Amino acid sequence: MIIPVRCFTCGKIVGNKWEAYLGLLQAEYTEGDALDALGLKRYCCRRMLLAHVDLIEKLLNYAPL
Amino acid sequence: KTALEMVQAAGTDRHCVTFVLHEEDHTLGNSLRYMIMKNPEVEFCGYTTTHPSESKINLRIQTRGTLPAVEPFQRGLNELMNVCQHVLDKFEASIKDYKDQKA
Amino acid sequence: AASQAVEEMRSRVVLGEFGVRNVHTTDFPGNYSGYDDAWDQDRFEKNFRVDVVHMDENSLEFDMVGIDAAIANAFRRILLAEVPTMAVEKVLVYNNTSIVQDEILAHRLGLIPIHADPRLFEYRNQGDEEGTEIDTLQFRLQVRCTRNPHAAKDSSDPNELYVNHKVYTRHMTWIPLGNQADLFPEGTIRPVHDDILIAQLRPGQEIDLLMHCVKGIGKDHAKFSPVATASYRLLPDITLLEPVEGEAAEELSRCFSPGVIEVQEVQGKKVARVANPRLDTFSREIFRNEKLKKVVRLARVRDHYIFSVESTGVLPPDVLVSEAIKVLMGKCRRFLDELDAVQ
Amino acid sequence: FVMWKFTQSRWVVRKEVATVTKLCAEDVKDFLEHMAVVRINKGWEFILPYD
Amino acid sequence: QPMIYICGECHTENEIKSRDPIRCRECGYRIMYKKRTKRLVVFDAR
Ligand SMILES: [Zn+2]
Ligand SMILES: [Zn+2]
Repeated sequence: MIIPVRCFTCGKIVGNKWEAYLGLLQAEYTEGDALDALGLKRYCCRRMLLAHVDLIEKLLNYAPL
Repeated sequence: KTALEMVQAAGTDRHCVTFVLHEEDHTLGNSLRYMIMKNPEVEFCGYTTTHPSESKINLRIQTRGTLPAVEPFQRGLNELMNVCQHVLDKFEASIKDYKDQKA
Repeated sequence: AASQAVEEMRSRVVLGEFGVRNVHTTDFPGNYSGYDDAWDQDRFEKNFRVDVVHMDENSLEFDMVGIDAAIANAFRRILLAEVPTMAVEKVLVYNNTSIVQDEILAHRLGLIPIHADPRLFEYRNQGDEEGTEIDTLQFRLQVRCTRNPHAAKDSSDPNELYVNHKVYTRHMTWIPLGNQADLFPEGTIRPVHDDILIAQLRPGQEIDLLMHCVKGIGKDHAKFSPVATASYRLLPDITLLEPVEGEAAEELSRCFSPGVIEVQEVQGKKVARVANPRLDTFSREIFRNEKLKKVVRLARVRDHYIFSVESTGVLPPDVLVSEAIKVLMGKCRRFLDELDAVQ
Repeated sequence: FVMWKFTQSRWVVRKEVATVTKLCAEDVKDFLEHMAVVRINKGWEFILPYD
Repeated sequence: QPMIYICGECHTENEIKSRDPIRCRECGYRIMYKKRTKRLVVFDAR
């Protein structure tokens, strides 16, 4: 649904690096170089950010509003 | 009510003692095991966990001669405390000189 | 000879092709004949040393020489779990119209770190849900999303159409209790990162809540863990059994880390040597080359531990290590006092 | 606007189009995929060469 | 006592009393949700 704040394995703060990651996707950066620039050395945070699906906007499209 | 002693049998033999320590885990158990294993008067030192649900550990100490096995316990505790104080002082001094040389 | 093998077993940990050997700590009295491994405080204070190699905000790296694996693991576990911090525990909700569930919202708020100094607070007693000035903190979060009165005709992006549609943790306002406003200057009590995305809203929805934070340790729950990654590794020391030169030496530079093996032209020919064994991660890729297996000997120093501590930003990591050592000292003192009370 | 940017220059930046047109990322992506391909370190290039 | 409800598409606060045909003004939708309560609820971050 939404990006988790904490990483499951280590616990590094990753929720604050989601939208900026999307910015790196709006820019010309690929996946690997963007994850490297975000400061994710260990592969657990890379999996957390890469394998995450942004389903919050799809649900808000069905929100009452 | 945290640390309780238990003799090896009803005979109340001071050679083999079991210390049950509450609200502890592998950290202090292993640290005290390492700090007291170097005591030459200890034949057998060993810590174990009764069950992962409850937070308690059981250490067992068996000495060589007629040691009450409580004196090595206090010896290991004091040695671990001294080691911790020394490493704390060394780390503080190291951090201080690093901050000084960085600026 | 036999003495060299004994020294290698008691000082080095060798990594083989199929398994690691000499992994158990054995320097104890009675295990070795020609060695008096009895405890000596003077020798320990002489041989032990701490050297910090890197220290920035929320990151520390330091090598300890002379300590054992038991005390190193104890320090690591105390840092991971037994260091108390401040984190959100109670969530009082007033008309949460968000799509995000209330329990999920409370769970996300609990994982948000707090920059408050834990040493200035105390543990809340059993019960006492009302909380006191000493052992709690209050954070008010009130965000009402609404349509932007001035926007483009299309406004496809949600940023232009709506305002406050993404509830960042910067909207959290610390509400002082009693005399906490005078003790803590403005700006000290606040979220650590200030950019954590809590939830996303739509016009009409509102998120109103209060968060009660109390002191707690990481053993009870992972949200109190101050360190993100606090670990230690044995310092590698790669040694060459025979001098390797020629193009195969370049293979060494490609087998190990790029920054550990360096090739030099002493007489016009390339010869490889160990430059900085610290940068090596022991990928064990030298075992693939058949010829170069019997020319190197990968090993780890037993009494040299490089600690890497990356924290979540609650407090600098040096203070974290100091508080971990203080917690271990407090456990030792509590057990000594209990033993003295027994006798 | 995208076709005009392509007529003016062969390379088109996605972020610039998203900022100017004020559109979402998916609409700009669909507009670009119909007539452009992603070239690393260069942005979006027209799929067919200059005829 | 004013009992308030929310429509499924207009999302407007409509006040209807007992034994009324479930409907909503300026539309014809017949799905009527209840507003969230005003009582304080305590949650645990565990
Ligand atoms: Zn991670
Ligand atoms: Zn309606």
